[PDB]
Formats: sequence, C-alpha cells, structure tokens
Amino acid sequence: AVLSFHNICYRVKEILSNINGIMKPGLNAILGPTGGGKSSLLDVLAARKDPSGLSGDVLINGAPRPANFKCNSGYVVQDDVVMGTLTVRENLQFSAALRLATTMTNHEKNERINRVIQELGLDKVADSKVGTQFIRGVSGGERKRTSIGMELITDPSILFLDEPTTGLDSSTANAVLLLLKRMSKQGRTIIFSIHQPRYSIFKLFDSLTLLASGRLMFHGPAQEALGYFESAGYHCEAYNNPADFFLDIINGDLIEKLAEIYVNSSFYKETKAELHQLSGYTTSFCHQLRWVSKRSFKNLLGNPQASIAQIIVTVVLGLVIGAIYFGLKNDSTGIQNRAGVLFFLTTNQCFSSVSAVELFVVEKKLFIHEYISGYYRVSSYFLGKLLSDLLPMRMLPSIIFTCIVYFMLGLKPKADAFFVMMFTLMMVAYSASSMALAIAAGQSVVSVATLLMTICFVFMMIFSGLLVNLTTIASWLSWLQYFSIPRYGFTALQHNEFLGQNFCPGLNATGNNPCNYATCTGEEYLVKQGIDLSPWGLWKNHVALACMIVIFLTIAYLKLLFLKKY
Amino acid sequence: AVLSFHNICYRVKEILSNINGIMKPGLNAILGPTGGGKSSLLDVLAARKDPSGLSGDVLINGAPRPANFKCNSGYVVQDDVVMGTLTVRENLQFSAALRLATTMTNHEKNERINRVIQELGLDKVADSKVGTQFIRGVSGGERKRTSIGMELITDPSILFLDEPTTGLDSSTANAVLLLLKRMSKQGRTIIFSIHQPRYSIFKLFDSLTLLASGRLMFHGPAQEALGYFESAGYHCEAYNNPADFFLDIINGDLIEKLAEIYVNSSFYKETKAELHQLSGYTTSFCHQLRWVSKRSFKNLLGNPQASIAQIIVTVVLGLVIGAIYFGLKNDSTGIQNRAGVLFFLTTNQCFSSVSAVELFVVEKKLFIHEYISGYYRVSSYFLGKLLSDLLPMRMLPSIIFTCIVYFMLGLKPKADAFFVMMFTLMMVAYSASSMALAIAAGQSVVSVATLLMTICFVFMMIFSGLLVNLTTIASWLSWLQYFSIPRYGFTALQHNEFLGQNFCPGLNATGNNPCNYATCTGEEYLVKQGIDLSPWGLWKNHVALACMIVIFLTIAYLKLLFLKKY
Amino acid sequence: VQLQESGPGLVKPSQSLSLTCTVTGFSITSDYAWNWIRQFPGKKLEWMGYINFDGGTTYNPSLRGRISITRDTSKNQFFLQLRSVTPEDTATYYCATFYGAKGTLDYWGQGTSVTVSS
Amino acid sequence: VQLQESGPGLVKPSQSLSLTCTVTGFSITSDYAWNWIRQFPGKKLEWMGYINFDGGTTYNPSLRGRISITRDTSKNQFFLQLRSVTPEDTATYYCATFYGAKGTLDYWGQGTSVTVSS
Amino acid sequence: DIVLTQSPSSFSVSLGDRVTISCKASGYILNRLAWYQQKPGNAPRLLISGATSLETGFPSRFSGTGSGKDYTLSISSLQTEDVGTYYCQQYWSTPWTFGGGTKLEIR
Amino acid sequence: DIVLTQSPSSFSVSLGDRVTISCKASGYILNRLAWYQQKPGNAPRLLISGATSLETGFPSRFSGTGSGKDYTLSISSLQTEDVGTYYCQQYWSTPWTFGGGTKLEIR
Ligand SMILES: O=C1c2c(O)ccc(O)c2C(=O)c2c(NCCNCCO)ccc(NCCNCCO)c21
Ligand SMILES: *[C@@H]1O[C@H](CO)[C@@H](O[C@@H]2O[C@H](CO)[C@@H](O)[C@H](O)[C@H]2NC(C)=O)[C@H](O)[C@H]1NC(C)=O
Ligand SMILES: *[C@@H]1O[C@H](CO)[C@@H](O[C@@H]2O[C@H](CO)[C@@H](O)[C@H](O)[C@H]2NC(C)=O)[C@H](O)[C@H]1NC(C)=O
Repeated sequence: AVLSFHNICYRVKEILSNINGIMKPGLNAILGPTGGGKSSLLDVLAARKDPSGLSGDVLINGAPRPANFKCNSGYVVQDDVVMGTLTVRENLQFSAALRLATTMTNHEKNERINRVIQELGLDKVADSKVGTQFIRGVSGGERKRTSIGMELITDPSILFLDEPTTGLDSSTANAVLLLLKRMSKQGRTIIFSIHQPRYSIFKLFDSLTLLASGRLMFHGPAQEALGYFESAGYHCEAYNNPADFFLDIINGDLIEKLAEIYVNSSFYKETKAELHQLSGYTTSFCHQLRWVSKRSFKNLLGNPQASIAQIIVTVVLGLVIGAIYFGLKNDSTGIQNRAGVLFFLTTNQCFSSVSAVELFVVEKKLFIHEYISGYYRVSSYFLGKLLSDLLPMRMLPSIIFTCIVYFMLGLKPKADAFFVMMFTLMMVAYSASSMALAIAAGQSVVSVATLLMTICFVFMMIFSGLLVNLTTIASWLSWLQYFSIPRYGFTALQHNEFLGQNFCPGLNATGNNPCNYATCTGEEYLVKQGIDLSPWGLWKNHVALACMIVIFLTIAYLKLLFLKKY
Repeated sequence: AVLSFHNICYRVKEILSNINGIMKPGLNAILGPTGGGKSSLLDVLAARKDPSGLSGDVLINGAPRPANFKCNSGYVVQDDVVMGTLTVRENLQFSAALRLATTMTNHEKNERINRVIQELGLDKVADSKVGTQFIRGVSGGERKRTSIGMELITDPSILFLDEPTTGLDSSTANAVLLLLKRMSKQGRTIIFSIHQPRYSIFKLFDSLTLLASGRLMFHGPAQEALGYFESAGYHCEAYNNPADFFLDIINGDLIEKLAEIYVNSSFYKETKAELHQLSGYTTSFCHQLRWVSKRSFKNLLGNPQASIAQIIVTVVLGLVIGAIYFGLKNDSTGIQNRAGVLFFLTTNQCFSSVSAVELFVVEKKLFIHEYISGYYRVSSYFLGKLLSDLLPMRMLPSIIFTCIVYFMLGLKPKADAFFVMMFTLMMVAYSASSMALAIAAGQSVVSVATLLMTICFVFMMIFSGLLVNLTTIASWLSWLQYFSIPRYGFTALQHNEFLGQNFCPGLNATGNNPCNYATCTGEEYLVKQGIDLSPWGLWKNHVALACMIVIFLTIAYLKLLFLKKY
Repeated sequence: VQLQESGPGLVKPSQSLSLTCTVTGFSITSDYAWNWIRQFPGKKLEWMGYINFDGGTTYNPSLRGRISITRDTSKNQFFLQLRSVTPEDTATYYCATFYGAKGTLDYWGQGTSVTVSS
Repeated sequence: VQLQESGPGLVKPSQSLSLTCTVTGFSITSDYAWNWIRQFPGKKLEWMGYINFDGGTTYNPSLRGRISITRDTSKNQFFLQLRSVTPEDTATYYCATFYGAKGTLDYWGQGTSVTVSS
Repeated sequence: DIVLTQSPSSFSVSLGDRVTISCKASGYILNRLAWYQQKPGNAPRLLISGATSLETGFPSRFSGTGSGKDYTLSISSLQTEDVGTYYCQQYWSTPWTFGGGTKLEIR
Repeated sequence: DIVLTQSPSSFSVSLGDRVTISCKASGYILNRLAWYQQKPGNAPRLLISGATSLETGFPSRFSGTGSGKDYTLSISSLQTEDVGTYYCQQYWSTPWTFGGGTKLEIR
C-alpha cells in the first residue's frame, strides 16, 4: 500500500521544498521539530491543503490521487474530535452511518462495529460515556482509541494520523503505540507525525522523515538514521535517546548545508531511483439530515446543565416578573407598566439569544474535519443543526414566558390576543438568534463575536421605541429604525395589547378626548409612538421578521459554504 | 547551605509519607511522575503550604525555619509571573524596591541590579519589553531568565525553583540549565522539580528524589540511581535515557513493595544517620503603596488597546447619543426622551463596569505569589490597585458622556445642574464597579462571576424605575427596590433634570393643573414615580451610593484577606 | 348627575348588605366613574371604592374583599355588597360620583343610615 | 385675548421684516402660547411658529432659520423677524394665539399685507 | 408632517340643503381636527374643536363627525350668513397644517 | 396612603373674621387637594378643586392657597350661611383620604 510522493513544493511564500521519498507499509513516521515542516507535510500528504499551493505530484500505489481518495483514507485529528456527550458505541455508529455505503443493511454494520471494537480492544467500555465537562466516564487512553477507531469502520488502507501521543504520558502512550504496531500489518500504512518520542517506542518504524525548516533531511528506515548520523560524524551521546538526539542536532547543535549533505548520500538516489521509475456525497440528503439531527439532539441532552439551566432561569424570570407586575391596573400607571413589561420581554428575548452563537463556534474544528472527509454536504449539516438545537431551544422560552406571565399580569384576555403574543415572542427569538448565527458563523474565537452582537443589540434596543419617541428623530436618522429587531417585536406586542384599552378612570375618551394631553386611551398611546392601527399594522412586523430570518440564515449558509475548508 | 528535612507527613487525607533526606549545596532535583508527590513536596519544602497539614520537622543548616525565612529564600513559579507590559530593568527594580531593606540608597540598588543582569546574562535586552498580548519583544528564553532573576536581588542562599523547563524546548532549555549549573556554586542550593529531563542535562545533579505515589523511592546522588537500579535488577535499556527509565519503571514497568525495597538499601540509613545526628513587612505602608501604584499604572499604560479602546467606544457612544437626542423639545415627547437618555446613561455606566472584574482575577496568581513572599501587606496591594486602575478608568467615562452630551442634548442649563450630573455618573460608576469587585475578588475563573454580575445588574435595572412604576409594586416586593444601584443613579439624575420644566406647550400648569391626567410639569412626573422633591430628595441618593461603595469595598478587602494563601 | 340611595336600614353582624343607588338623568355606562363614600358617626369620611363606566372597579385597600360593587346597567343602577359586617361600621353611604377629567366627587346621593346591630 | 397687528406694509427681497403684534388685556407671560399664522394670496394658510409663555419657541420646519420670534414682555409685545425674504411670500400674517389645554387658535389679530417687491 | 386635504374644494348649495364638507387626513389625528370659518375679508374664527364639540356663539346646525382619518363637518340647512371658505386644521402634530378650504356657492 | 390632617380641628369665629383652615398633607399632592363643605345633615358639596379654583354657585370669599404640602383655605369675613365642617380631600393617590374636618363656632 505504498504512497510514493515526489517533489512537494508547497507555496502558501513556501513552507516546503523538493521533498522526495516513499512510505511503504508498516508504520511510517514524521519526526521533525515542533513546527518546522512536519505537521505541514502530513497535512499536504493527506489531501488536507488546497491544491493551488501544492506544485508537485503524489502517487498512490501508482495512480495519482483518485477522486474518492478521502473516501478510502482516514485521518485522525491530533486533539479530540469525538462527541464526549455521546457514548462510544453510538459514536462509532454515527461515524458508520454517514460515511460507508448505505446499500448494506444495519446488521452487517453492527457486525463491523463489534469487529472494530475487538480489533481495537474496547469492549472494556463499549457503552461507557466519554464526556466533556460535567461527566468524564473514560479517560484519554480510551478517547484517543475511539478516535482512532472512528475512522476504521470504512477500513482504509492508508490510515493517516497526526501526533497520536501529545497529551498522553507513558503508560497509555506505549499502549496506543504498540496498538498501532500490532494493527499495522493487517496491511495498513500508518503515517504519523510524533513529537519527541522515546526509545521504547523507537523500536519498529521502518521509516522516518527527519524534516525541519521546510526541507527534508533524512528518509531512510528506522535502523539507518543512527548509521547516517554515524557517517555524518557524531557520537550521539553514547547512552541517550536518538529520537531527541537528532533534534539536538538541528536546534543549535548550519542549515543550508545540513540539508545539502543528504542528497549526496546514498538514500536520496536510493529512493529517487524508484521515484523516477514510477514516474513512467455517497448517501442522500435524507440520511445526512436524519443522523446529524439525532446526534446533535442527543448531544444537547447529554450535557443538560448548559441548556436546562437557562430554562430554570427563564422560569424564575417569568415568575418574578409575574410577581412584580401582578396588578396591571388601568389608571395613569397602566401605560407605564404595560409598555415596560412588553419591552423587557422583547429585550430579553433578544439579549438571551447572544448565548446561541456557540452553535457554530464550538465545533468549527469538528464541522471542518467532518466536511473535509466525505461525511455530508454543508446544507445538510446546516439544516440538521438548526432543526436540532436552534428550533427546540428558542421555542421553549417563548412558551414559559407567555404562559406564566399572561394570566398573572392579566393582559388582554382573548385567545388570539394571546397566541399572537406567543407567536411574536417566538418570531423575535428566532430572528435575533439567527442574526447571532449570521455574525458568528465563521470565526473560531467568541470574544469579538459576543462583543459585536452585544453592541448591535444595544443599538437596536435604543431604536426599539421606548427610550425615544420614534417620530421625533431627525429625518436623516429615522431610516435607521428599520434595522432594529426589538422594534419589530415591541411594536407587534404593543399593537396586540394596547388596542381596546382605556387608561383613564372615569373619563370616556373614546367618543372624544377632552384636554388633549391625556393619553386616555390605548389608541392614542399607540399612534403617539408612530404605529399603525390597521390589522396590517401588526402583521407588517411579522412579514418583516420572517424576512430577517431568511436573510440572516442564507447569510449564515453562505458564510459556511465559502469558508476555507483547508 | 544544607536543608535537611525529616518526616514530612503532610495531610490535607495524605499526600505524602515519612520522607527523609537532605539537600546539600549544588543542584538538587525532584524527578517524580507528573503529579504524584513531586510538586507537592517542593511546595511543602518551600514554606508554601499551610503548616496545619504538615506534621514533621524541617531544618535549615541546623535551625528550624526562622520566621523571616521567605525573606531569605526565593521560589520562582513555574508559569511566568513577570509583568509583560513592563520592561526587564523596571521589573527587576520593582522586585528590588519592595522586598529588600530600604535603609540603603537607590545607588547600590541599581548597582546590584547590574550585578544581577551580568551574573544572569541579559544586558542583551536589559531594556527590551517582555509583553503579554499585543507586543512580544523577548521570548520565553529571556522570560524565564528574568523570572529567575526577579528573586535574586535579595540574594537568598536557598533558591527554590519548580519546573524550570516546562514550555521551553531544547536550545533555551540547555541554556537555562547550564546557567543554573554555573551560578550554583557561588554557594546556592537550587532545589528544582524537573519534568522528564534529558541525559544531556542529567550530567550534574548531586541529588535527585525519585518520589511517586506520595512515597519516597530514592534519595542518593546523581551517579547512584543508575547503580541503585542496577542492584534492583534491571538492564535500563542499555542505550536509553535513564531519567525516563525510572518513570518507565513506576508506571507499569507493584508499588507497596517498590517503595519498601529502598529503606532496606544503604541510602536510607546512610542519610538517616545524619538526620538523627542533627535531631540532637520590612518596609512601610508608604512604599508598598507608592510602588504598587506605579507598577499598576505603567502596566495599564503598557497594553493600552484594552482600556483606551473603550474610551474610543465611549466617545462614539456619546456622539451617537448626542446625534439621536439632539433636540429634546419640551412637548409631550419631551418626558419620554428625557427619561430615556438618563436611563440609558445610568444602566450604561452599570453594565460597562462588569468589564472591571479582571482587576483581581487576572493576577490572583501574581497577587498570591507576591503575598506569600514578603513583598507587602494586603491592604497596601488593595489601595494601590484601586488608586491605580479603578480610579482613573471609571473617572473618564463620567466626563466624556457628561461633557459630550450635555450641550448637544440641551439639558438643564446651569453650572451645578451640570456638575451634579457629572458627579452622579461618577458615583454610580464607582458603586457598580465596586460591587463587581466585591463579587469577583476571590475566584480564578471569570465565567460564573460575569454571569452572576450580569444577572444582578439585570434585576437592578428592572427595579431601576422606568420599566415599572415603583409605587405600584406589591408591598412585599417594594423592599427589594433599595438594593438597586441603577435606581439610586437614575433617581438622582431625574431629580436633577426634571424640576423646573414644563412639558405642555401652551398650558401653564404650575398654578394649577387642569384635567389632572396630563403630566404637564416636571414635578408631576417626578412625584408620579415616587421620588422626593426636597433638596434632600437628591443627596439621599448620594449618601446611599457613598455607602454601597464602602460596604462593597470592605467586603472585597475581607475576601482578599481571608483567602487561602496556600 | 342625579343620584338616589335606598336600601335596608338595618343589618345583623356577619350578614351582608346591599344599597342599590339608582342613577337618573345620565347613563352610568356613558362617561363617569361612580363611588360609594361612607361617613362614620364621628363625622369622618371613608372612600369605599368605585365602579368605572366600562365595568372595572377599584376598592379602598382598607376593605379587603369585604366590598364588591356591581351594576345592572339595564336600569342604570349600581349596587354595594358589603359582607361580614362588623357592628362598628354604622356609617352613612352617600353614593358619590367621580368625574375623571376634573377629579372631584361632583354629585352625591342622599345617604342611608345603615345600623349594624342585633 | 385681544391682539393687534401693525408693521411695515412693504419690504424688498433679501432684506428683513418685523411686525410687532401688541397683545392687550392679557399678560403674554401668563398663560398661552402665541403664534404667527400667515396666509398666502391664494388663500392657503401656513403656520409659522409660536413663542411659548415662558420664552421657548418652535418654528415651522419649512422655515429654516429664516424666522425668529422674540418678546419684549415689558409692554407685552411679541415680534416677527423674517430674514432673506423671497418675493414670493406676499402673505398675510394674522398674529394667532394658541390655547394649549384645548388646542385651537382661539383669537386672531387683524393681519397686515406684507408685499415683498422692489 | 400631516397633509390635511379636502377633496371637495368648492361646493354649490341652496339655502337649506344640508351640506357636508369632508377633510380626510394623511395620518392619524384622533379627533384633534378643528374647523375654522373664514369670511371674505376677516380672520378665520374657530368653529369646532376636537372634531365633535362646538363654540358658544354659533348655532346648533354645525356638527362634526368621523374618527381616525375621515372627518367631516355637516352644516344643517345653511342660512344666509353661512358663506365663506371652511378650513380644517389638525393640531395633533407639531407643524399644524390647515386645509385647502372649500368656498360656498349660492345658486 | 396619604393622611390629610387638619391640625385646627375646631374653630370659634365671629361674623366677619377672615378665618383660614390649614390642611397639611403627608406626601406631595401637587395642588390636587379639594375642599368640601358639609352642612349639618346634608352631603358634602364641593367647594374648591385643584386647591386654587372655585365652584360656580359660591361667593368670591373662599380662596385656596399653598403648594407642595401645606394647603390652606381662607374664608373672607364669613357670613351666616358659612357654618358646618370643612373637609379637605386629596385626589392624587389611589385611596382618596379625606380629613378630620373643622367645625365652626359662632361666638
Ligand atoms: O441593557 C443592557 C446593556 C446596556 O443597556 C448597555 C450596555 C451593555 O453592555 C448592556 C448589556 O450587556 C446588557 C446585557 N448584557 C448581555 C448579557 N445578557 C445575558 C444574560 O446573562 C443583558 C441585558 C441588558 N438589558 C436587559 C435585558 N436582558 C437581560 C439579560 O437576561 C443589557
Ligand atoms: C363613550 O361615549 C360614547 C359617546 O360619547 C358612547 O357611544 C357611542 O355611544 C352610543 C350610545 O351607546 C352608541 O352609538 C355606541 O355605543 C357608541 N358608538 C361608538 C362608535 O363608539 C360610548 O358607548 C362610550 N363608551 C363606552 C365604553 O360606553
Ligand atoms: C402660571 O400661572 C400662575 C398663576 O396662574 C402665574 O403666577 C404666580 O403668578 C403671579 C403673577 O406673576 C405671581 O405671584 C408669580 O409670578 C407666580 N407665583 C407663583 C408662586 O408661581 C405664573 O407666573 C404662571 N407661569 C409662568 C411661567 O409665568
């Protein structure tokens, strides 16, 4: 299962040079310094860098990079990517249901799952939880093991692998390394970039690519770097660890002849002989939604202290607000209370959606590793994530509030005059959280995202319609009031609630208002803020909130589609 | 400069056992596993754990732990503690001005500073910046060097030291280790707990304490662990690194005889012979304020993109608000605008103070390492930090706002009716930020702190006085309205601004109000919200905000004083 | 605009009370709010709630649930229903009429003398 | 309550204008707001600002800075100062008087006929 | 602003025809529209405030109606002293805008 | 609530002494205090609204003063039909609280 590469001159501005050498079966390694070219070479060789920077040829047993290459090549990321909240058996199933062909039945699929969990000994914990924050069933020793397995259901012949042991110390380290050694010669050409190994794991490599400063410096077998550096003229610290000795060479013991001293050695020509010798999606959309939805939903359930907690806090907020605004009399202090509680509800539906940005910034690493592999298409991931986490998390705090407070406060007592409030809160929640999605769909750090969103929400709240009479704003600023979501929410709620009311005890102003400074009816307070009264005057706010949703969602889908996946 | 310790039976529930052995001059080491007892032993031996858990005796050349021990013992923390924003020479001065006796003059102090920066070669960069985030003048190789120096101005004979090389790779690693080797036998008994060293630095140790699982397992010289494990019956991987070989022994190659196999060896009795043989603040308060203030102020200046940025954002907020509320007419839309802008200034002053919690959670590590050492007393640190960062950072956004917006908006045009607004904004800023200090004075993670503060501020804003008429709250909730800072700010601002106004064009209501539903004067809107009108009705809010400051500051000082400093 | 007060001039304690003030010359569902000022024998007035023109009410908080005002707007009446009568409130009840846009109890009834005794 | 309008009955363009409406029978600093309704020759009225009783003013936005109303409250007058007069506003000016608590320009002056021409 | 328009900008009535004048607003006025009655050579004297009331010194013929936008004055059997343009004038917003005003024609 | 108290709970005047009655509030009323005049056997009939105005059907003797808290009625040379208690009554807050009321003594 050879992987003869040839002249990988990658230019992002290089990061590499005319590398050579082939990686026969066994257990090939990439020693390197911390960040010279090692990880970059393992990325470029695993079809993980955009080809426009690569300016050379690679091969696969003699055929230049078939299209469905990643379909037959695993590549396990260095840091964990497995969903901790799910359990190992279900993680293996989720990896198996999306990437291997669904012409076979579920039966042989579970059969292969048991085959993998024995060829990678884990029936130890074949149903334990892995966990991230609030529960930690298994440890790293099994985390990396299930990460190695998660790409072994498809059974590729080239198991790419980067920095297996960074974060594991000696015991589990030797465990996973001997595991690699063993499951290698079932015919699997592992290619892994280790970070200062020991000598106890230096036993069996068959290959190692001492590469530093963007230039190759040795590509012989494992039992040859010792001899190569012997002929180079060093004692190598008679008792030492050579795998650290070579690094001790590169750092400060210079370079533009140390890289040069190798091409003249035997190994360059040794391999380059055979180099020049050889020189002459799968599934539907249905599954890719029906499984991403399951995984994200059961994940949401897995660590409930994140979401369920704010459900408790929204119940508490609803109850405390019902306690404060219990009466809602119809006297001069009725307008203040009524335009206060609706305002607070809208502004709280907004600000409490700035906590739904991590829908796409916690797992950018996971989404990216998944999409570079042939799991699904970005539209499927998007719709699944929405239907799983946005939809049933923003739909509850629109029913807790409007069922708890509506009868305590004693607002307009009608059926539709209640369902309209529920629906408008739902709409403003969805629209604000979708804007939150549109802003933070691409980043990886959440600081600037949360900052921009809090500033935008603060400005929208200023233009909401309570802190300033929207008719007295200057002409060249009144055009800004259309970008504000709290306006479209608060106006709809007001128009729902303020219509048939009379806020002046003893004075019937509906026939005519005496003294014309009084706001002795709901219509007068509603027009005084510049709000329509025709039935369109309400649903105009919903056709305007059903539009900010679609715009702020297609912007998010585009930001996901056009994101550099390399 | 021996440090013969004896039977350190620490119990937090142990973490150690009856350890023995002495640490003669040279360069003593603590190998250990990752976290068995190594770091804990180096902490307990450096007078860094509360003695109530220690139940044994230690010695210092024959005298049991003099009171001013840390006054003559350095202990350099593993992770960096140096202030990156300051520059190396000034960091060395700041370490020299607080901890060594101020009877000598500044002259010999700078002389010793040059003596140190040559005995620790750094005139290379003796004025470069170190930097944290936004500027990174020098690298780790000099960062750890200046951290080692920062405790060498006092010149202790016992230079405690934990994990010198964790985060430095080979070149600078060998640099600092050979530096330790060299500056050792000017008579300095370094005691450092290294983490899987190499053999190239395994040259000269004179001592090493292979300690794992809370129990000692070897305390001979450096050239003896090899022989001890020879007589133990292992080949030690003929070419290998022994410093990793012993760890390879402990992990899984068991224990309750491997610790037992040593006491019977020669070295236990070898040392325990001489064990049983030997068995029978400085400165004022003035300096400790005048220097912490300097350091914190120049640090604030060092990375200005943190503070100066929000000064830019407060200028922008002031200008945009002046643009929105430019007119402030005196008609029916005058009350709404006036009670909107003041509200938006107060709650703004509040929620922009939650960003001043990191005054004491970014450097809890630094404050703690400094106070365990005899630098200063906690009251000095507190007053210095306040006078340096709280005072001139919360005092500007109270002058940007009230000078930018007061003449654009065209509020009450008088001198004192302007300085009162400025002063009230200053008071509410100080009071809210002091509460922020009182909540987050002890923690180390800022998540739960920011969450609690944002919830408390939301509730205070609900009870502010605009979203609900404070006179219509039920009797058993009206007692809550006294805990709210936005209330005490917004009420003062209102009472300042609403007194002599007339908000009804053409109707003079000051003589008598017709139709009694009109709010045709400022007094009526001021009483309708339950606010006094006597001149005490305003300053009552300042005697109530000058009290939440003192309470929320003494709570912070107590939380700092009673914090576990171990 | 023209009120009249007429009911039983004696009750017993812990029983109830009704007073049936029949407005005339003005439809009680048209403009004003209508009150029930009561005056003790020591000549000191108490308010005792009102019923708005639409139907809403608001009672003097010193009367917790012991008062309830209702209106049979077909004959433009409005009634008082005071329950669990203590033998102390031997008042006079006067059937007052608010204005709203001026604020003063312009028109008053004639008052009956309820006597709460055995 | 009793207004009177009297000023120059001719100006030239780009010059200014003053009209000096002398209220009588009521102190202009006591209750009402005082306006300056002007009517074109095609019989179509325009508002043209008012001066409140305390001293504040508010002008018709269609008149940007071209109008400024002031009052010499010693003889309870209030003046109009229209600057950069176009030869089109050959109006009539009528010196109206707001009310505030009722809303209607109750009392009006007699109006002069300003003619803005060479 | 709020442009008050009176589409029937001229009428032609006989001495007794109960004629009405319609003054539709361009926003929401909420019964704050007042009617004046200019005569040929005098100052507009108030006729109706609040769109419903009257003014002492006027008959009971005149009477306002309408609400929201479409307000109308309704003269009842106009007598001889009833000629002369009629201007509506909202007073809800800040720039108080009158109307075109409708003369009256005696047959 | 707001407890309206009239410290001089009884007077003794002669037919012509310009007597005044003081009704100090317990909060801030803002000129919303009204005076009634009960006679011996009738219903309190309104006398002054807004603490300054009067009521058509009454002389120009009665006149209210004061502002903020300390309101006072001022009878001017009381005639013979002027006897009978006088109750102040705020109407600013929700429970409208009358006062103790001050009888009048004819010497
Ligand atoms: O009004 C502000 C605000 C402001 O007026 C000016 C500057 C600001 O930085 C804020 C502000 O941050 C703010 C709120 N903070 C955002 C985090 N809220 C989530 C609750 O933990 C959260 C809420 C909030 N107003 C109350 C509405 N929502 C309460 C959150 O539950 C504000
Ligand atoms: C407020 O007053 C108006 C009239 O001043 C009342 O009435 C109209 O009233 C008459 C008599 O019942 C009927 O035509 C209708 O009831 C009302 N019509 C419209 C279009 O409002 C009105 O009823 C009074 N308010 C209440 C709540 O009764
Ligand atoms: C509002 O009206 C009141 C009376 O209705 C005016 O006056 C009092 O007015 C007289 C006459 O000038 C003087 O005693 C004082 O000026 C006022 N005294 C008090 C205590 O207010 C009042 O001037 C009118 N408002 C304005 C702004 O002029």
